[PDB]
Amino acid sequence: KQQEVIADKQMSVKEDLDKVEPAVIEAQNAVKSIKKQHLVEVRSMANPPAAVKLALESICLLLGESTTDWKQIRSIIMRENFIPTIVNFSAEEISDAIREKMKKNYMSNPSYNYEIVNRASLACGPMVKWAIAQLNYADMLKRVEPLRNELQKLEDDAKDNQQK
Amino acid sequence: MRECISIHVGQAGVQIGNACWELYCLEHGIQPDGQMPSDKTIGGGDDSFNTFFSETGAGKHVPRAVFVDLEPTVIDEVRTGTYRQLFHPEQLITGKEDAANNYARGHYTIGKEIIDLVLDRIRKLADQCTGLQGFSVFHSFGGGTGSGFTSLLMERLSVDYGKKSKLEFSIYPAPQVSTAVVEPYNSILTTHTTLEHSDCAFMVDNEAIYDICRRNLDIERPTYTNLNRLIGQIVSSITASLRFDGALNVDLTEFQTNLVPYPRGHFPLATYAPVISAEKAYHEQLSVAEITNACFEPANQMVKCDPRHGKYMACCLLYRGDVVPKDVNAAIATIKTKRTIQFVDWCPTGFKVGINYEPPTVVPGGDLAKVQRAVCMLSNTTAIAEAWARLDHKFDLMYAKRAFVHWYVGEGMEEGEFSEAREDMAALEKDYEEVGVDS
Amino acid sequence: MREIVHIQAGQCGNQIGAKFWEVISDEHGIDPTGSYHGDSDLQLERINVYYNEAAGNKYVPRAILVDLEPGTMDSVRSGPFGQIFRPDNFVFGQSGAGNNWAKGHYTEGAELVDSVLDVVRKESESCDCLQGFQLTHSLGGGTGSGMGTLLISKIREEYPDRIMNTFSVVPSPKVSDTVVEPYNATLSVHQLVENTDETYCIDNEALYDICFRTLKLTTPTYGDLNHLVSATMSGVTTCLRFPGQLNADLRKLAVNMVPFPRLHFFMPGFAPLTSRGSQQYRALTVPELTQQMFDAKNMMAACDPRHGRYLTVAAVFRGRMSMKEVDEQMLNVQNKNSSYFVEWIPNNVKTAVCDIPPRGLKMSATFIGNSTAIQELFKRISEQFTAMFRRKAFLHWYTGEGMDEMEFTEAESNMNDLVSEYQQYQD
Repeated sequence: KQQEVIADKQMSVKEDLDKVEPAVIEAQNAVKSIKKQHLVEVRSMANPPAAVKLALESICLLLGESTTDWKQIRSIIMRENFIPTIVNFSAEEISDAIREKMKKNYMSNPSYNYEIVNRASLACGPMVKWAIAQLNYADMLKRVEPLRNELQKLEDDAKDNQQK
Repeated sequence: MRECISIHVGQAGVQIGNACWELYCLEHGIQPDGQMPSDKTIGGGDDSFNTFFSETGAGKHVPRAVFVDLEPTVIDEVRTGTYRQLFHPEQLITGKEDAANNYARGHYTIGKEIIDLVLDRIRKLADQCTGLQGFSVFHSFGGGTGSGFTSLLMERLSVDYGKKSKLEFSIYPAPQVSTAVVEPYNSILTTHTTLEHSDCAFMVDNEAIYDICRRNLDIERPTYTNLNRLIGQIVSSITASLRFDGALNVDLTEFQTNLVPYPRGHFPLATYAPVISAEKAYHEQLSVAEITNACFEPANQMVKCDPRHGKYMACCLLYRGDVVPKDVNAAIATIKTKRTIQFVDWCPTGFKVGINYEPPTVVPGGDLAKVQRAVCMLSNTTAIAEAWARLDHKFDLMYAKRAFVHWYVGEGMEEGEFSEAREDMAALEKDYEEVGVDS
Repeated sequence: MREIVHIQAGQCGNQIGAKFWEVISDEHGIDPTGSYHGDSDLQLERINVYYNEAAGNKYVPRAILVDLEPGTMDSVRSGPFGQIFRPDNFVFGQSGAGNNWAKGHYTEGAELVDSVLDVVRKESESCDCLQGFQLTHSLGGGTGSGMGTLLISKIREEYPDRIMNTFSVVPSPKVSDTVVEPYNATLSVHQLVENTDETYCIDNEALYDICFRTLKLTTPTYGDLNHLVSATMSGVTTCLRFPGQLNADLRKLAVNMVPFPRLHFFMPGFAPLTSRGSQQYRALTVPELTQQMFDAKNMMAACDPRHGRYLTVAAVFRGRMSMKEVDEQMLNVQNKNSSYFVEWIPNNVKTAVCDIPPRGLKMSATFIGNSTAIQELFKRISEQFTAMFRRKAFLHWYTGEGMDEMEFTEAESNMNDLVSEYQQYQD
């Protein structure tokens, strides 16, 4: 029967996404439920600890901005459209050479480990936790993408063979 | 031989340093510029022409200390009146403030901006370390420059120039005694830095002197200016006795090695005898037993470990002024043979003492005056678990009710560092507890 | 030097800056004619707090003299202390005191803000010693409210790195019922706290209370009540720039005003006085000073925060005294209040003192207290709304000026969160 392949492939894409997806949901909820003092805590610093800088450049580069500059990256969390951008994030639109450059700079890096960053600043904590989950979710979504598109081709064939 | 270079950082450390300078200047009779009329009078140093002639001399007079301050008022004060040729205008230093009561502020925020110009004077001061001996640094330890700038300099002194002895004179209340619940938070890291990088600290409790200044000395209007004047008298009674005249004239090294006989610095609380209302209004000359007894008056001995307790390793009394040998040996033997006081059971010896024999010749004016008999005291207790235990306790007494580490990290420092340093103070408690019950 | 430029917005906001001018100038040695009268140390340095020096020792404003309309400008220039220097330092154009909040934010504010913002733009980057901006703001018509919220927003977008102090002259915060104001006012307040760094709030009717009782005057003139505030203001700004080891600057003042930072309101009160401006005795000693700090009936802003929790106190003194006596008298009055400042921190008062006395005064001081436990105000604006939120015949006026319904929804949300916040801080 026809659904056998469609079902298999669909479950296959979901088994991959479920490993990373409760983390993304937990992580968006982390960023939403911050008190307004912990944006001032990460912002105020003149000379930041280096892990703070690395987590604030990480999220800024992921999220929307081309700025490495401590003066420009720290204010982005006080934009009125920060949570609108994160709620209406498209992780698909992020381009493939660029993704692998982000994992090289931040993911692989020694001082971007979650324990080393929360040690430095728990107020960086929520922001690093989204940056990790998201950048990992774009990586797993793009990785299941060749089989996700073959699914939407099979679904289209499966409807058309049904209307025949 | 003579004394040695002195570094004055912070506003307390400059006014203490000016008070001490006036003491050296006043006994000397030094002229403001010149050209000086005596053959020759001792006071800073054993020449007095061309003035200061402080071991360092010549040109436009090369100074024997460095003052660094926020306001031109002190440079105006020296440039207009006396001390004017006793310093050089380019090493009389004056800047600005922007202030924070935060560790991260002196360590980073102003600390990376003002460093290279003052560094260049530190590097030259370490090149010309007159008197040979070491660095006398007058602190500046409790605030944001006190906590931050001192922690950065202490390491930088120690790693580059650790062969030199570093003497630090500190004004700071014993933990929890202060009304401020948030005062330990900036001080926790410096307290931790001190563990590695401070072999030698002489500590005054500003709260203990405030109580002495108001009640023993019976001063109607205490202010900062008058307190720092009184702690200059301490610094002078110690230092000005051991410079080169009628004394044992014990070296910096010789003292340090008696203070610190085993790992980790042995910092004592300082006290001072003639901070008494009778003395200020002028009274008897006194015998060495009586100056002792004045020093062992209520409020003048510490109540920290409980007055007779805490298991003293030693007390060291520094007898300035003319002295009789019978009188001094009985002066330290009587307390021991009374045996009110508590010592460690392995070592009830207490042979630690300074006996010197020059009188103060200073003129009437201040709270010091011309005398025959003086003393200063350094008290060492083993059972100091109580200090560490209060630092540990007081940080959490805010912290458990509501978290308050935010601002000390908002000025640019790591979060976990604060509480790890706190955890250290908590493990220190039991190390100084066990030696406090001795063996 | 400090060189502070004072921006002055709306009719009482200028009136209070006017009344400051004439006190600060006399104090710091600058004549009505703009000529010298000093020969005292602050009548020599300190004096560049608001002024600059030229022309054989005649003094040019760093805080330039500005209004909107010519006859009101004429009053600033007639002085006594506006007559100082050559015409490039007098500025004017447009008018204000318009109507309708939604119209004032959009159509009328668009024209007004352009003429005003362009003044500041040239001035801002031409003052290289600027240690900060001083802002005296009031609520007059649609211009002082809705135009004004745009203004603060527009100016803080141009200068987020420049230090700002907002003193707000406010008619007594929300007393007696309102019609369609409550959405408009919580939208204004929601714009206030995202566009404001440091907020001091002055209440007219606390002035009237102190006028009838302390001052013993039965005509409560508001020019005189501003002239009293100015004298006290002078007392603050000048003191922190004298010697004295308890005085303090920038980040040490800042952390103290908000120990937990989400913006909070800051409340003026009075120190030594049993009178000012009348009566032979007007008071000067350490119990007299403290007495009014540990009362409740001098402080600004009708919202009663002190019953819920007393919260942190900034005190600033000028005059000779025993540093130790004040600290013994402070141990007294802080254990009348106990741990009722907040649970978390027992004792919660920090002082700043100088030895050198004020103009003809022997000793004086100020109290600046702190916002906790003020949900009653945010519940009272919602409660005064209900009858007219049901009957609703006048919010069409507002929405038809360009204002969307959803910004009002969000605003009521923010008012509800502010009720929350104060209630949380009380616990």
